[PDB]
Amino acid sequence: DIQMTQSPSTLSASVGDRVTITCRASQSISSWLAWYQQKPGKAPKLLIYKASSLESGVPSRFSGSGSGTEFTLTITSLQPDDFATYYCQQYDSFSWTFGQGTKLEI
Amino acid sequence: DIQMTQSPSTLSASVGDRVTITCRASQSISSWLAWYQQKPGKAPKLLIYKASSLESGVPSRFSGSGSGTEFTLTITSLQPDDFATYYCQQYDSFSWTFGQGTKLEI
Amino acid sequence: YNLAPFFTFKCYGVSPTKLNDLCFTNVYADSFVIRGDEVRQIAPGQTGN
Amino acid sequence: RDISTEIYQAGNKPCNGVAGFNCYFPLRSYSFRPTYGVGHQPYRVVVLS
Amino acid sequence: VQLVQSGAEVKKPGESLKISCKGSGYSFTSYYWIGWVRQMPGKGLEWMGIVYPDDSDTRYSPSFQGQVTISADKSISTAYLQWSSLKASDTAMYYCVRHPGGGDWYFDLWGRGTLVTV
Amino acid sequence: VQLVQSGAEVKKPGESLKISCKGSGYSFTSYYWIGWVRQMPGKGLEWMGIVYPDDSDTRYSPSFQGQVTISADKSISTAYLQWSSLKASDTAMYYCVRHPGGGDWYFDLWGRGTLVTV
Repeated sequence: DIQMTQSPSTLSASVGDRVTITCRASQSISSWLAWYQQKPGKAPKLLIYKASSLESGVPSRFSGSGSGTEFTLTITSLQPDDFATYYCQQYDSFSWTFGQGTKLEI
Repeated sequence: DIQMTQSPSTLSASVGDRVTITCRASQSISSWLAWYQQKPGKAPKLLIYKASSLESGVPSRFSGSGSGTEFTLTITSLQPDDFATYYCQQYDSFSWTFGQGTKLEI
Repeated sequence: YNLAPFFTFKCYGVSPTKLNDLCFTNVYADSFVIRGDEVRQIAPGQTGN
Repeated sequence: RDISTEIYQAGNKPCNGVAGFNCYFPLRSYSFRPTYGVGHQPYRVVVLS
Repeated sequence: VQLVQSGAEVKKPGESLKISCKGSGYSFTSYYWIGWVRQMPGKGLEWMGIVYPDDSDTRYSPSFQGQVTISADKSISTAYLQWSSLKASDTAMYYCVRHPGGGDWYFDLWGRGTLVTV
Repeated sequence: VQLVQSGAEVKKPGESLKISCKGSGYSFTSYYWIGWVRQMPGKGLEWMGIVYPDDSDTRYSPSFQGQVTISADKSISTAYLQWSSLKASDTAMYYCVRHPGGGDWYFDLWGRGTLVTV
């Protein structure tokens, strides 16, 4: 059971800022992390798969990077809808595990 | 084909009486007998399966017993619901056959 | 290999290079003319008019 | 184990990524799909030597 | 969780006819054996046949073998009883039935019935 | 290309709980792994299990294995999450999720959600 730690637990940044979120793995995964947008009371929507490519319907402002244990999710310019919970999950091996989640505030 | 003979052809009894319909098979059929009840103008209703186990939604007063050639369907107390034709169907072997039937009457 | 500048030579069950090394029991050549976008339709298990 | 990615220079003339006639990439994708038949469905092979 | 059967059809002898029954309210319809049982008016129940909708496998009774044609379509979960050249004796109620698999071959569900009149 | 889940419902402890997810808008529905994810109130997502509708193969997380039973009705393109012995810990909102094939094991499609409170 690969363990994911997502830092920071909560982040507050002004609109238009660049925000970075770190997902750390207990053991190395070969670029098999996925990033999801969950708005309050909503279904998580896939942004990023393979930690590099982004899902259709996701603007280019959202981006991802990293490999191995360390992965990063970055927004260059924030938007009102952008602020919400973010999740990272490994799919390198089964018994898939999610991150705790990062709540984004203005 | 296994032949089911059902006795008696017509039986008349009052409400609250106890009746014991009998069904006999040409060959031994273990406990693979089903007892059905059909009201006139209505589809038959499964009452007994495995020759002793009542179908769900059927009054508990119905009971079945016997194995091999002899099979007994016993009703402790009769009601107007109980007054309908009764059939015995063997499902031990293919080419399934039904008994001639018993016309339970007031 | 001298037929047209950019011919599409697509072999199923064999290799383009290996054809000269093989013996064939029965050979049939089927010739027709189609639109270019419909060329991909000429393949095993494809959908098109 | 061969991990060569160089273009196969089948022709005597050079094939440096030209991908023309007698010039082609060595590795081809399986393109597995569940719709394929059992023969074409993927099989995982472990060889214990 | 019950079977819906088509309305009564009246035809003169010598005409082809097909009677349809579709189960509804229960899952895995194609994996339940669906049968036809004939009851002559004022007579005992007679099992006609059974069909497996998933693979269209039929096991007719010897009495009705070579005469009825029971088939099924899993797309609409509907079992069809096709009778060709209706004879005079072919004037009886037809019940669509469902019975479970395994050792439990008893007809737990019965259709309302069709008044086929010839 | 959506997954419609059963309506959110409230049940007392000890009852049998069944949640239905039907997939629409994409062909070959039986060939897509369909799974369930649990979100506790004020908690992160927890993957629970997946099923292959064609062959009914099931995979479970170690925590949820045995506790849950996940099934697939391929005939009606549906997946069911079945819980026995509902308890207070069994209070969360559940997502029906779809997997792409091959080596991509993220959840590309998510259902609207099914809150269950005990």
